[PDB]
Amino acid sequence: GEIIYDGGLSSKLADVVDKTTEPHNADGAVKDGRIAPVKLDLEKQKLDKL
Amino acid sequence: YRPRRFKEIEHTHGYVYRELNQGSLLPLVDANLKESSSYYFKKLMSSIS
Amino acid sequence: FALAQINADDEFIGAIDKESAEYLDEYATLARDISNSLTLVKAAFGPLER
Repeated sequence: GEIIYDGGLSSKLADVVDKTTEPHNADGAVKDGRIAPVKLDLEKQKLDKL
Repeated sequence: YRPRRFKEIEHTHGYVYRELNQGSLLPLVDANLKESSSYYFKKLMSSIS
Repeated sequence: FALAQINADDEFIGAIDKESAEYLDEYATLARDISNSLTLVKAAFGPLER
């Protein structure tokens, strides 16, 4: 017989990144107008620039 | 604030070596600083252009 | 009479001064070295005579 329903394109609720991500603000449907998080070089084991 | 998660293996079988001694700056600070203050002030000004 | 204009707009990211914050954090490293060096010398040499 004629095929009425044979699978199809399936929507996914969420995607999951398999790579480690740097901290970030929202850049999707919600866009954050504030400055991106500031990355500071702290907790240095050996002395430098002092 | 919270820390980011490591790999799953590191959370199950992971061990780290850490030292808990913060120390103090008092031994270097506790002195007569009259003579060395001028030399310190010169370095302090050069830190910021 | 000739008072130079000092501008530090590029130094500040919002309200955070990255250079000053990183410079101050190095004193914590120096504190650890001072205490560890003093203890190590005390145990190795003990009381001193002249």
